[PDB]
Amino acid sequence: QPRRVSFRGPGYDPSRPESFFQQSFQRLSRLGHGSYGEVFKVRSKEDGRLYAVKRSMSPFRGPKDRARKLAEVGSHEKVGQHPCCVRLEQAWEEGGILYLQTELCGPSLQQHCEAWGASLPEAQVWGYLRDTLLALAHLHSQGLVHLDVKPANIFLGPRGRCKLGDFGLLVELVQEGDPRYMAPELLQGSYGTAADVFSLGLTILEVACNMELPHGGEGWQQLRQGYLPPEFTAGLSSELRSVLVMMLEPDPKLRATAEALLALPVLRQ
Ligand SMILES: Cc1ccc(O)cc1-c1c(N)c(=O)[nH]c2cc(Cl)cnc12
Ligand SMILES: [Cl-]
Repeated sequence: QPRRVSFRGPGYDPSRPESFFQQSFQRLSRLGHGSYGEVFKVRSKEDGRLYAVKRSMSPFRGPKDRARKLAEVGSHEKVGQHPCCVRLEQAWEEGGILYLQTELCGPSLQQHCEAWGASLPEAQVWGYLRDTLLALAHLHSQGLVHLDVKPANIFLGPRGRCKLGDFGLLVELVQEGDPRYMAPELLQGSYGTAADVFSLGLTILEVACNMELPHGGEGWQQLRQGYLPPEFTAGLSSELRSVLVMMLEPDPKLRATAEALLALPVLRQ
């Protein structure tokens, strides 16, 4: 039977063998898949509304495997309702499989940039920067660190808005993060809310310049200093180059916070 998963303290007939997910949802399309599992766009058979549902691939190996997957629901609940964060509707487990039902969002910022095959227009980038900064400011005011800010985890909303999602790595002040967007202080085992600001800086640098970020090597080292590659950052404006330099400050003690960036004249919007 389905077990509701939470940390805040009709249609389904258990008589027949199909799982609750097959029984209560219309599989419209698969939005993504991987080692984690699958994500589907669904239409709920109870209200007709559209949602996105992510399910794990294989049953729980053990208690640690279960608590690891279930922690995403807890991390998602600690964030709470915010306009710039993907809203979790409900989560449950059945047959050792964990299901997460959220609101339906547009394509990810990674998909959006790949579809255009070029640098996003700078007015479009400022909106994505501000919206994700607002999301990080919401997380960081609660002592939460996302630790996986990247274009694949930023999802478009209507009229040029975007929302921050995938809170599976979120920690309250750790697993392996993406090295392309990793803040330098994480190498020494030092984490804080400043790590998300750096990852957002590399995220904006990727989408505004259409450059692939290095997984390692010297190019990875150069981005963790104060050095922007003049080959790719040539097209940026003065205001945008100024903001990225502050977000990419190597010293987390000196790196600007999300609240500080949002108070700047260009981002005060
Ligand atoms: C289902 C889900 C759960 C948690 C989360 O943090 C985000 C999503 C998600 C959405 N809410 C969405 O609209 N599209 C997606 C596309 C992919 Cl490939 C992956 N996850 C999602
Ligand atoms: Cl390296």
